[PDB]
Amino acid sequence: MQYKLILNGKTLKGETTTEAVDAATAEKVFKQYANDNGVDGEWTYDDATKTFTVTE
Repeated sequence: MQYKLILNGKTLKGETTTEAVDAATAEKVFKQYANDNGVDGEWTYDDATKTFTVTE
């Protein structure tokens, strides 16, 4: 339920978490957060530790 987002962007680097009951919901939340902060590039997902990595 606790999903982690790794931000590796040119102007924003770090991690942020959300407690979402669904991975697509979690992705949606992270997409909104990253987009709101102007972060894109590439997106990867690992379910082993439930981590979304967004690389810019």
